[PDB]
Amino acid sequence: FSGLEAAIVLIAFVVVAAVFSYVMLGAGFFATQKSQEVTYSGMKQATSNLILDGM
Amino acid sequence: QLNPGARVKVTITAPTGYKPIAGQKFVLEIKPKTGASTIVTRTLSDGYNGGVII
Repeated sequence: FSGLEAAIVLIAFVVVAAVFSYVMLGAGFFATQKSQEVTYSGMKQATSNLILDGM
Repeated sequence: QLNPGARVKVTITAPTGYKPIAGQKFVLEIKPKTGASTIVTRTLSDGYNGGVII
């Protein structure tokens, strides 16, 4: 049994990690960038209120 | 401008058609930007050669 083949796999473990890492970050930024949008809209929802002024 | 706790003499001239005559009520809504808007309704007593509006 040789670690030469272990290397072959170790790539695969690392690569799928990096890809998941890659996407999760992308998934994550979008998560964040979405989380920001709802917040901006959220404040804009309340503060965009319009009012009847006087009689 | 008015510093808070100060006053000014405002002088209104009513437009050609809207000049009220004795016995006719008028309303004046005062609308400061960003603030509660007043209204002052008066009716000239039928009388009133002029002067103070009681």
